[PDB]
Amino acid sequence: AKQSMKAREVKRVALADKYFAKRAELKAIISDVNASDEDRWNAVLKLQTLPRDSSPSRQRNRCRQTGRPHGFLRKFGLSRIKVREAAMRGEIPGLKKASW
Amino acid sequence: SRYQHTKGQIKDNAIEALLHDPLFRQRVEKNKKGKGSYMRKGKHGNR
Amino acid sequence: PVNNRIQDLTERSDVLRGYLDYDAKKERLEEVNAELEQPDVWNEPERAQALGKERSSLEAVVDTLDQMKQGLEDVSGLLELAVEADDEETFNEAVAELDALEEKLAQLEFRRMFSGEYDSADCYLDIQAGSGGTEAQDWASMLERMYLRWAESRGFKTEIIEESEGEVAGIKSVTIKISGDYAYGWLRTETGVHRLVRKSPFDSGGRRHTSFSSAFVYPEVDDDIDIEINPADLRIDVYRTSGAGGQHVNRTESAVRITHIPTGIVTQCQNDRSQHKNKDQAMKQMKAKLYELEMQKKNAEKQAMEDNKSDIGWGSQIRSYVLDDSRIKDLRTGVETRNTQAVLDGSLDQFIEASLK
Amino acid sequence: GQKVHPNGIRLGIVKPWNSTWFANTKEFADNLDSDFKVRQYLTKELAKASVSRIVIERPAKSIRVTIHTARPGIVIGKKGEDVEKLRKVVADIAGVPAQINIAEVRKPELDAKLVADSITSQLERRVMFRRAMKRAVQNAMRLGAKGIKVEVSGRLGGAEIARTEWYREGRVPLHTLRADIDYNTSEAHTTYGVIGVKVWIFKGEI
RNA sequence: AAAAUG
RNA sequence: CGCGGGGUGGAGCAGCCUGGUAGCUCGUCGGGCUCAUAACCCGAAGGUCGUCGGUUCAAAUCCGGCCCCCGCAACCA
RNA sequence: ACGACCAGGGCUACACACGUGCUACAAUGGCGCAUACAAAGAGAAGCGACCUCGCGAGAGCAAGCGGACCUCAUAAAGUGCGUCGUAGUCCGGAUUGGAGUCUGCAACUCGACUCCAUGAAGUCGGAAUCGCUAGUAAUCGUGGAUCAGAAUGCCACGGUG
RNA sequence: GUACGGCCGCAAGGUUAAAACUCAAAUGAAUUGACGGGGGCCCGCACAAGCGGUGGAGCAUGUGGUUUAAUUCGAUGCAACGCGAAGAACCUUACCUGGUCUUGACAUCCACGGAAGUUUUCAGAGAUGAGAAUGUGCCUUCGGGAACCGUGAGACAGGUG
RNA sequence: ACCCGCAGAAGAAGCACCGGCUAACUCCGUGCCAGCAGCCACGGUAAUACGGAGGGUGCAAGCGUUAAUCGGAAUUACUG
Ligand SMILES: [Mg+2]
Ligand SMILES: [Mg+2]
Ligand SMILES: [Mg+2]
Ligand SMILES: [Mg+2]
Ligand SMILES: [Mg+2]
Repeated sequence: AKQSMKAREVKRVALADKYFAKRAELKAIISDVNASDEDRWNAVLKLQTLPRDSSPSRQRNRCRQTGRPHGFLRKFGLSRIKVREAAMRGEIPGLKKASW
Repeated sequence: SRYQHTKGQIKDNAIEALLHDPLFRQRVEKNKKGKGSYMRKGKHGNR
Repeated sequence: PVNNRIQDLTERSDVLRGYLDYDAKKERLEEVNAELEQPDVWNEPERAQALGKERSSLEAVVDTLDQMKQGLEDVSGLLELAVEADDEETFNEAVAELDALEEKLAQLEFRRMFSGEYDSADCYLDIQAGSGGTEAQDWASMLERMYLRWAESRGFKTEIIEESEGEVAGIKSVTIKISGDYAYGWLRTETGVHRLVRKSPFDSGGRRHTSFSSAFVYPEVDDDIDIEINPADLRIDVYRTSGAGGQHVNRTESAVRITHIPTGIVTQCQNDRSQHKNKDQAMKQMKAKLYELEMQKKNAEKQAMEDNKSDIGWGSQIRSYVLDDSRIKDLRTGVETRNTQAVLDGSLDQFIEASLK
Repeated sequence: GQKVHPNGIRLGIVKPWNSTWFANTKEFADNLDSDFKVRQYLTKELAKASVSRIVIERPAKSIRVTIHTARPGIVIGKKGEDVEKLRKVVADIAGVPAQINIAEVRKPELDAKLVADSITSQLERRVMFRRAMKRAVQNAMRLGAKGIKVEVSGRLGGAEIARTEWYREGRVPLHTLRADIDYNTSEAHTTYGVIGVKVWIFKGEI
């Protein structure tokens, strides 16, 4: 993708890194049945106010080499095509052009 | 500067008439590489 | 947001200004006022009449565009004071006299679409496909669709009257009626042959094509079937029928000839026995011939008008739709649009004002 | 354009692995990316000096990178300070402290990548492409290559149409899986366009 | 038996 | 102006003769076939029955006015 | 500014035309009640036995498993009874509403799912056309990958055959 | 091999025989091809023989067409149409209607003032813009550099155009 | 006519062409537009062919041009 796109997700990642525990605690109390109603309300608005970029939802995982979000992989962290390219060069350990 | 109206004595529509004569022809590119492409001698020729 | 709109308006005005000649019409006005301010100007009535009104018409442009430049600034200044001091009324008074200026601009814009005898009347357009065989047809349909989109965007009733579809795919000929407020004004300047460059899908070898399709736009005229010819214009003359009939036909003024006095067209009849049938039959025939005369004169005037347009020639090739390079260059516009997909979706606002200018 | 990438079909057959490390799914992707970055850095640095490929191995969170080069005189330099400096940057890129090992390739024209690089260089400094290719092939033959196929594609000599041009000499068994096919690609950033230099060199049958 | 055209 | 025959979906034809209940071929639209188009195969839509009055339970259908077209007649002199 | 940052709308429009997948039209079936066979996967900002509460999706509670051990997951067709008696049916489940649960800043355009109702078309499909030579087609299920979240797709694994 | 004229012809026409204008070829043989509704050979679920579809219905999805302020863009016989998007709620995202930033969103080169970070108060759809409390890492004959922000100038960015 | 004396490069160079033929090639508008051309057609957004600029080539007070005539035409062939 674009460099701008890459920058965006970097920023989002940073925000996530910053804000997670704060986010987490709020989530926890939202979940909790044994909790005050007013407190819960307060938590929910906090969450509403607190950044959208800080959320793991806005985290659209992209290619860590190029930037493509489509064709992502949790094993390699790259675009499918890019993974293939790497693989063929021998740059990936384990990945064989195999048959079963 | 005149254009010699292939159509001649234009009575009704001038635009349409003109569009239906050599001045507004269907012009086709003589592309390389593919179909209708081959040239025996190039623009600059063989060396 | 409002202050940036002011600047846009100013910019629009400035661009309008050059073509309408602010530096030449102001000079022209100098010379009229040099002669007409002298009491001895009515020695010649004939020339003075033509100049007197002209100057009056030109004062309503130069001075008003000076009252626009003077206006925008004042309103802006009016706006500045209020916002800074958190006053509300002046904000409202700053918008309301900017409001006048838009109307003035429209009027000046209207003055471009006012020039001509036919402007607000109902509108027709014929998109005739070129010589391409299939490519031309394809182009024509595209053009039609673009026109439809434009109509939709502007806000007009679009009525497809005749539609001859392509032999493979597209349009060979299409006549659409577009009704509404100044409908012909927007579309009069669109009249011409459209140069399409494209990599064709119908060519098996996938050649590149220079294709053409006329989009002849014309307004709907008043019907005016026949003028009721009053008896002062007709010259009715009776005489004897040629031929056989003993004592009876030799002694009848049954045959009649009617001649139109100013024209010189003459219609005779000696068919029926009665004078009175003939008179009305030869009048019916006379009327018919008068229509032809009036039809033929209108057709010849049309012919001569169109032979002027013919002698423009390559100038009819108006707007080059270079789709193979995205950019579109109209001959009078001098500008290129990199979004072909918006152009095709009826956004010719960039092309109407420049071609009209 | 159609075929398998030979280096990727032989990666568990005749070709030893370019990547020789184990990481968990949690810590795989990032590691891979780091490795790629290091490779890129190496390419940036030692393009003027003749390099072919690198093999990466990381045991006990302490990396050893094997570098396949043609000439050690410029790659190492006069002293091991430059090497140390290079290592530092790799360490920075990766995380853990970095160690490297260097390997001089015997018969530089037997390896494909170096040849490809040379061809690219020739293309850049404006020489007759065809002739250069022919020369390369001849050199390979002289050196004792059992087969060599070279292939260049597109925009050759500033032509308005793409030019696919290839020379084949000896036996180049692309289909034999037990064959030692050394295949590399170097893509020339010329003034007229991009010319893709493809090169297979058949070394031996095992 | 049938296949006109690009 | 006289006598006669018509005006029916986009084109041409019935149906009107004797009241109820709208068909035929071509096209039009939609699919299919084919690399496409044409032909062909399948499916579908389209009508205040020239217009207006009247009688009739009810009118394309009957009758009259009006309009358009066609034909015949438009004579002895 | 054809550059970038944000917010929402959209990319899910809707008279339609097509393509491609799925569920259908039934008693080889539909459902209810007992019961059998797996294979292959995927997992520590994870899976989550046991116990408890929920119609239930799911919660609490509290072990274990970097995982042939802990789990996700009971394979479903099949078999064993019961029914209904060819109806627009105890077919099919669409749609339209109601009552709830997770997920995430947040389901309104715009997620599923738990449930209650609702019962559209359709009773094997015109012309035309398509796949497949044996574990193949046909058909029943089970995973996975992209996934906070969300497959009738796709990649794969197995059952009948 | 035609005009006109002649000669011949009952006629059909025949015979003799031009010119203007026009084109850059017109052909002939053979050669490689491709093609043949030519011939021979063989082969593929190509037909046949069969098994189920689709096409008819509803549902999922994708396209087109129309539409919308915008319906990102590409893919177009097979070999485009559950395709690229292995997953459009926000993001994605490219697009529109608004609000905003101009060495830029992302780089690198600086010159310097300030270590980063740590905590919070309001307005707004939010982008962001100020304010109030807390702070000061490695060697240093220790000007400072390594890190992290601000500032202005240019190089240049950048663009899913 | 020619010859003797004087100063100073002083006052005497440019057109045609550069795709191949046909000796000589690159860059800037341009974009099947404008234009080119003896012929095979250049020009369709990178023109060694247009048009200009720079670099040439060959002539030379010229140089092209069309024309005319012969050649090359062994394209009327007695030669052949
Ligand atoms: Mg359908
Ligand atoms: Mg003759
Ligand atoms: Mg269907
Ligand atoms: Mg030369
Ligand atoms: Mg001769």
